[PDB]
Amino acid sequence: IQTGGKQYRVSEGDVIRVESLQGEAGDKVELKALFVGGEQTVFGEDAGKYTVQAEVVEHGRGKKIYIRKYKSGVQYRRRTGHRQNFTAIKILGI
Amino acid sequence: HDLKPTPGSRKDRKRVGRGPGGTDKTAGRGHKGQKSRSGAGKGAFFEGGRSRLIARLPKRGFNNVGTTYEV
Amino acid sequence: KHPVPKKKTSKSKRDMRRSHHALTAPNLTECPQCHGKKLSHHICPNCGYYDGRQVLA
Amino acid sequence: FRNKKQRKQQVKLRKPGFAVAKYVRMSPRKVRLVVDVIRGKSVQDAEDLLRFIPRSASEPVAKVLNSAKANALHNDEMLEDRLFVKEAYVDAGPTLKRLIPRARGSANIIKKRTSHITIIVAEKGNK
Amino acid sequence: KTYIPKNDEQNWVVVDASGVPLGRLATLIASRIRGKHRPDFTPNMIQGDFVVVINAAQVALTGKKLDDKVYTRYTGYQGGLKTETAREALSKHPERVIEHAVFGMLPKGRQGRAMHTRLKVYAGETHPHSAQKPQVLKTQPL
Amino acid sequence: PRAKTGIVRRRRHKKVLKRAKGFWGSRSKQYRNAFQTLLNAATYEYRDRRNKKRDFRRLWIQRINAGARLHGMNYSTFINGLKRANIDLNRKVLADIAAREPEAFKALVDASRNARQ
RNA sequence: AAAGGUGAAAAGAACCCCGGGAGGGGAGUGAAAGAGAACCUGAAACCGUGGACUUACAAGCAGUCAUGGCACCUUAUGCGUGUUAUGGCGUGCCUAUUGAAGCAUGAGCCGGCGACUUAGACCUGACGUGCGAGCUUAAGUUGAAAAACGGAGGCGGAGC
RNA sequence: GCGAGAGCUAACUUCCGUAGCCGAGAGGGAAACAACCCAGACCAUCAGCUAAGGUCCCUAAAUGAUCGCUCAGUGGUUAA
RNA sequence: GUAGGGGAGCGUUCAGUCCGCGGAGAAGCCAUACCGGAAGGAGUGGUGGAGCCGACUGAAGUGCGGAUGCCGGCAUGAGU
Ligand SMILES: [Mg+2]
Ligand SMILES: [Mg+2]
Ligand SMILES: [Mg+2]
Ligand SMILES: [Mg+2]
Ligand SMILES: [Mg+2]
Ligand SMILES: [Mg+2]
Ligand SMILES: [Mg+2]
Ligand SMILES: [Mg+2]
Ligand SMILES: [Mg+2]
Ligand SMILES: [Mg+2]
Ligand SMILES: [Mg+2]
Ligand SMILES: [Mg+2]
Ligand SMILES: [Mg+2]
Ligand SMILES: [Mg+2]
Ligand SMILES: [Mg+2]
Ligand SMILES: [Mg+2]
Ligand SMILES: [Mg+2]
Ligand SMILES: [Mg+2]
Ligand SMILES: [Mg+2]
Ligand SMILES: [Mg+2]
Ligand SMILES: [Mg+2]
Ligand SMILES: [Mg+2]
Ligand SMILES: [Mg+2]
Ligand SMILES: [Mg+2]
Ligand SMILES: [Mg+2]
Ligand SMILES: [Mg+2]
Ligand SMILES: [Mg+2]
Ligand SMILES: [Mg+2]
Ligand SMILES: [Mg+2]
Ligand SMILES: [Mg+2]
Ligand SMILES: [Mg+2]
Ligand SMILES: [Mg+2]
Repeated sequence: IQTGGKQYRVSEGDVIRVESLQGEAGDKVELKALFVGGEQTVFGEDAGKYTVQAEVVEHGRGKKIYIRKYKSGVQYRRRTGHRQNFTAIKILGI
Repeated sequence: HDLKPTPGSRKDRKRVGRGPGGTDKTAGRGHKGQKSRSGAGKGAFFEGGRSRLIARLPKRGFNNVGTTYEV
Repeated sequence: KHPVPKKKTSKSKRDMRRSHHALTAPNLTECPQCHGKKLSHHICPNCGYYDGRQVLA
Repeated sequence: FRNKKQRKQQVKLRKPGFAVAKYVRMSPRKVRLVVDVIRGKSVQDAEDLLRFIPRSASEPVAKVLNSAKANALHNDEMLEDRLFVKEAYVDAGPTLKRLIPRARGSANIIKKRTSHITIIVAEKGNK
Repeated sequence: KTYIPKNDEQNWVVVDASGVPLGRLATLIASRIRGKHRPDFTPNMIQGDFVVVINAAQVALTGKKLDDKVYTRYTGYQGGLKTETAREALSKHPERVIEHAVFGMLPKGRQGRAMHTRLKVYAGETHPHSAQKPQVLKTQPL
Repeated sequence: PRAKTGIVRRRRHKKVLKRAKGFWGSRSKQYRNAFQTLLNAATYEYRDRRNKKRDFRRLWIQRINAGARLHGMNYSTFINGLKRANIDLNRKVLADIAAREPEAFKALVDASRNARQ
């Protein structure tokens, strides 16, 4: 159920933020499974045929974080800001 | 108030010290030295302790003014 | 010679030191006659009554 | 209401059960020591306990409990036979600094702490 | 995201230490105690099972060790560092060998200490915890 | 013209002291110790970001090892037969399967072993 | 040496209350007494009252990061906020150094003051500009809620 | 570390040469540990493969497989 | 990434100028989970009582944790 690195595990019908997928307010993106999000269970190429669909939900500048670094005795103190851009996705699994 | 200054026609000075940003500590000067010192006089022809090229060399001739001719 | 303290002490310890300095409350009773309040085994100070009268009102 | 100014116009501050020993010549912590026994107790109790606590700061403290009871009964129309010590505390005054000479040439700043002793009396009922 | 569980159960067993090397039973039990065999395993919870050891009297120690195996208990006091052979401690009070072993094999912070308690140590074939219905664990490497 | 600090310093300082809370003693209350405490705190934040990336990985791992062993498999052998049948699952997911989804872990096991021999 | 501030105006608080007092609680004045004469704001260290969550088998540069608990809901019901238990992890800062947690220097804490500047119509460069084989004034003069005049000298022009 | 000198084929020794490293270098390893072995950190991730180095428990990972050795706790500090 | 050179900027005052606010309330202060890559800067709520934000440009006594720094206040040691 993977998507730009991270695998995921969905049941049916939910949100999941991933990263900068293309399109805007309501495209229609689809991915090929590695695993059954529930019943009977099947895995791998035996389950790529079984796939999921998932409609877009939103574009996102996530929660703030800072990037600070320090090394003693040098005066090395670094201060930067950072937000990781994500996309919100509605699960519509086959 | 309309106006504006020519791009690059006024450079903002250097105020040394002030942060690690920045020119931390020292102020360009490094660590110790005779150079480190709030004090005049060094100066510019003072090589070494020593004796200088400047005074190591033959004094040739003298100095006459003369009539110099306009081209 | 001349021992001093090494480091300033904290609000925390310091107030753990004080943990006992807490005053104990005079355990009092009301004095069968004049009716103020007497200390057990002493004279009820208002009237002067230990069983009849002594020090005076 | 609307304006802060309007609220200022309309209401006024009433202080219910409160009185203040200001600028009293005694160190905070000492005086607290008396006062820790008054707090939250049947206000008359406080008048009694404060007759048999043998510390020096018994008396200014009691003086302020009659003031409170006074202000509470009169100025605030309260109920003597159910009045009590809702609050009690003390904080620092402007502490009074003078020099003491010492061995050899040295000198010393010796501080005569003052106290803002303060009690708030109130009505205590369970239901 | 990942699944942090809730500590129901409280599960009990009987390790029979009769004729087993110390270190081995030591790690078997240390592990059952720590919890590591619980796929819902969790590092700030003491999920682990309760271990009842019988016959700590009849443990196996490989020679010549019990005539070589020192135990050093320092006492604060000069000339404290007292000694004890493994056979000494074994005839004396054997559950304090087994205890001693299992206890080096469990974390030395607030947790581990507290975990110690999940150890019930005996000798012969008798325990008073028949009310805790312990599941007779075995001796394997799985 | 002269320009006192006037205001700026109190500003900087408060900034720190508002970062600086929950901190035990002086740390949360005096500037210098505060800002300071935060220098070190910086070190700990950075490293521990990547670090937690390690730690979680560890956690997932031990849970899977468990799982395997719960039947008769080693972690290494399970995961290897789950590389062999090419069942390219994240291991975070594998933990999830393992501890929240029983019979599924069962099957994935039987698979790995099959592909192993 | 440090010393400054009630209010628009003294209208400066008659008068009742606890106390010898000091001080306060009313009242009354005022727009405000959240200005009452220790009288503009009232930061921080620092001392206290109350409340939340916690803390008496525990080993600690006091943080971090992960999870559970409990609490709260005015940029705030989720990426939450406060607090906490358990875990992993973790050698204050500065300066000085071959090398600092260092048992090496400095410092009790918090405020506020505290240090790379100015001058010369000097030198030499980078950016820019205006005129450009040409470029330029100084002292002064006059006017001056403004500036203009001022070639005396300066720099370029040819080297050896 | 390799080359030599002064030393006592002493030194966390000193004076040259030479490579790398720290200095000005975090990250994993060597329990701990400027120099050593792996490796040069532009931010984010609850994603995957490896290096040195590891895989009984503490502490991630084979209490692995087969042919052996030592029984001395050698391993876990020296010699004629 | 240390000494160092370079690049772009954040904030403070005074000043010229414009946008403009303010007793239905200015600055300053106090709380907070918003925004900016960072210096920083906004929203609202409580304080206060008469002044001030913003843009562009100019000039600086222009940004402090250290100097056994200076002034002042308040802590420790101690109810000793
Ligand atoms: Mg360090
Ligand atoms: Mg610079
Ligand atoms: Mg220096
Ligand atoms: Mg030097
Ligand atoms: Mg009125
Ligand atoms: Mg004398
Ligand atoms: Mg990694
Ligand atoms: Mg009076
Ligand atoms: Mg409390
Ligand atoms: Mg214990
Ligand atoms: Mg406890
Ligand atoms: Mg410094
Ligand atoms: Mg030295
Ligand atoms: Mg020390
Ligand atoms: Mg020191
Ligand atoms: Mg020295
Ligand atoms: Mg030019
Ligand atoms: Mg030397
Ligand atoms: Mg150096
Ligand atoms: Mg390193
Ligand atoms: Mg290292
Ligand atoms: Mg290490
Ligand atoms: Mg070394
Ligand atoms: Mg290898
Ligand atoms: Mg393991
Ligand atoms: Mg202006
Ligand atoms: Mg102003
Ligand atoms: Mg200072
Ligand atoms: Mg000293
Ligand atoms: Mg005493
Ligand atoms: Mg003493
Ligand atoms: Mg004594």
